[PDB]
Amino acid sequence: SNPYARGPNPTAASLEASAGPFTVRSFTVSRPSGYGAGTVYYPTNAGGTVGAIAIVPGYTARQSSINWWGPRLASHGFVVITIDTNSTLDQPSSRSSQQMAALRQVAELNGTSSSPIYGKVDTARMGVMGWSMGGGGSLISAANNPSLKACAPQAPWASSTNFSSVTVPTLIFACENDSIAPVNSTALPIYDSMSRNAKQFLEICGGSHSCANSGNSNQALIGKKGVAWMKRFMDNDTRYSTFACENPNSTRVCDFRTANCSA
Ligand SMILES: [Cl-]
Repeated sequence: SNPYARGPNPTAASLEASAGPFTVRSFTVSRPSGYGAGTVYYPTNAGGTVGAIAIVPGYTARQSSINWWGPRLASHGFVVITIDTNSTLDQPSSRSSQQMAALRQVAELNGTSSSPIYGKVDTARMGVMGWSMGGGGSLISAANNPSLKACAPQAPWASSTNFSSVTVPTLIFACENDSIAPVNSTALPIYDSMSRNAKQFLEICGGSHSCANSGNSNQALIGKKGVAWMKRFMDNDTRYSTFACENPNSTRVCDFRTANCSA
């Protein structure tokens, strides 16, 4: 019996819906430590400690670009911190540092009796997500910190595509028509570089660079996949093996690839 399993048995429908089982609240971090600003989203009623995920935007972008993930993930049983970077013009390595600073601060607040998330986090179970350079920053975080349980960047941008050292389970969301971080020269070579992990490549048909951002038209699919990946790998929750590993057989997806990921 898995000590990290939370919530009811999943269905496609429950994972495609606006929200999972748990009530979500949020708060602004009053004194961000090592990054620009943060919002923490958390379940009030998960039934046990949950893992933490830190989410970073792209170059020029702010929390609004990626924060639809906050309630979506938190409602399925995660503490989620969405950040602004110290500068909108921070590069990937800096973004990685800031992402891990955010995780650190979540751990601090877990141990702070006045915090809404006092005692709600399992600080041994953490994941990383982010858009574009924030996606590159997530992969750098995974490479440098292999104790992370999951990595799920979207439209990742990085000046080097070789992430062959990564042992963290990694789901790459790619946007087919991305002109900023082109699938063929960024997301795909990243994906292909990783031979040591569970990994997945999901390309959204016709997607611009912002295809997985807040307000996108594919929240059912993208949120199903993001939540299933985090549940399978952050919580070791094999109820989610099929959702995490399966080809979703969607006309919204124009390329699907996965490895070391059994349904
Ligand atoms: Cl970017």
